[PDB]
Amino acid sequence: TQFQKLMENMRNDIASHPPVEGSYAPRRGEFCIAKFVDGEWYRARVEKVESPAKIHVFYIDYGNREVLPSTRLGTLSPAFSTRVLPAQAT
Amino acid sequence: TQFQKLMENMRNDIASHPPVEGSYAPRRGEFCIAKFVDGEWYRARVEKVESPAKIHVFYIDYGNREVLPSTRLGTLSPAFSTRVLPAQAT
Repeated sequence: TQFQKLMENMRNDIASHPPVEGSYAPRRGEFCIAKFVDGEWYRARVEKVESPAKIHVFYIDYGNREVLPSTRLGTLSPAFSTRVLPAQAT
Repeated sequence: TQFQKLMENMRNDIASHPPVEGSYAPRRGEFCIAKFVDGEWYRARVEKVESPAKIHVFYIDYGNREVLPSTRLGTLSPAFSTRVLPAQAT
């Protein structure tokens, strides 16, 4: 699937240009990458900023949510944006 | 039955404080509540995290497994934990 292909490409790119701590600042409505409980990165969207340790995100390709620290968020590179592949949730 | 009484009390409590999307994050070996195909909540344990939409759980009072999204999982309140009544799988 296009989703599986984007995830392979994105995760290879992230492993090659690992997010730098503090570089990405979450803002409501922005797309980003989020590191899920499995240790893997996923495309996400920031929904609410409660605290630096508590950012509410939506995993745009999988349809679920998580509250996680800023440290587990990074910049979504334009190569893997929703301009390239729309959100795949459902 | 002890099981019947705990389920009633647990479900009444869940209804008073429904799980909030994103609040509970699944991790292997943790207990949680899981919403089965009958629309009812059951005690469960996380066995494997495949993706945000695919969490492998074991229904600890019934002995079956299901793969379900994070949205259908919630925190198991201490009042209904295995410290209160052990896993009842037959």
